[PDB]
Amino acid sequence: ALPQTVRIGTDTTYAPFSSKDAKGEFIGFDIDLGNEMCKRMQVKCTWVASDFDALIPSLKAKKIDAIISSLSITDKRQQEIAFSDKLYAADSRLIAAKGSPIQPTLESLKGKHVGVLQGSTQEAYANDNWRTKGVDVVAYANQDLIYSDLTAGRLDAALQDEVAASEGFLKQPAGKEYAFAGPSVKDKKYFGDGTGVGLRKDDTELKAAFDKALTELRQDGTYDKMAKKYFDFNVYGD
Ligand SMILES: N[C@@H](Cc1c[nH]c[nH+]1)C(=O)O
Repeated sequence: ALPQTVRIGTDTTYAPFSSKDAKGEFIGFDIDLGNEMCKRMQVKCTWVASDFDALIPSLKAKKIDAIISSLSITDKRQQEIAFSDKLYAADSRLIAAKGSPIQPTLESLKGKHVGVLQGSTQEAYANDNWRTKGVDVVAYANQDLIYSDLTAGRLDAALQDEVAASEGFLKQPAGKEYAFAGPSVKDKKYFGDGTGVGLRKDDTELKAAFDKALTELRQDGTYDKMAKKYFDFNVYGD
């Protein structure tokens, strides 16, 4: 009893995973994986754009059926929703101006302005560890606003998923005077283990379907043909 139309929510401001091209078409590795999986599940899928913090609200409100939006599988989100198996890995890393002395430490960030996406694992992390100790953590509705405020000099640093910062901003004309500041921030409690399709706990059949289609496209070389369109490194991880 899979639905005949599966409505997938995504926040289209996170290139290379989910964004809009020049005519408003949804494009990116998340879109490609979702379309390919829908194909193999034999269901129709509609893509719905939403701000990132409304996506899990909308899933439990039954406005959408699935989330494919670089959604990290974390212990916390698992108490509310279910996930497919890992779609790819995602570590977090800071970016700041090239030649910034900044490092992901409280010592370095006290009194700095740090942007984080509202609702992400990075907002949770920075709120707890940095906002409480006086770092000025600013939560934004979408990641594009973050990159603009950074280039505008309103933010001193931004914390987000490393591949999205790299391919989505640092390798773009706008990110040439910026760079990663320090190494990847690793915290198992906060950042979870890779990303996955987010689903209602009770939609067990839909979870089995996405997982099966995912095993199949990985098994026949499609995942690697698809990822090579975006990445020259092993995006899936372990
Ligand atoms: N992976 C992080 C960051 C993110 C995903 N999408 C947009 N931002 C999360 O799931 O919160």
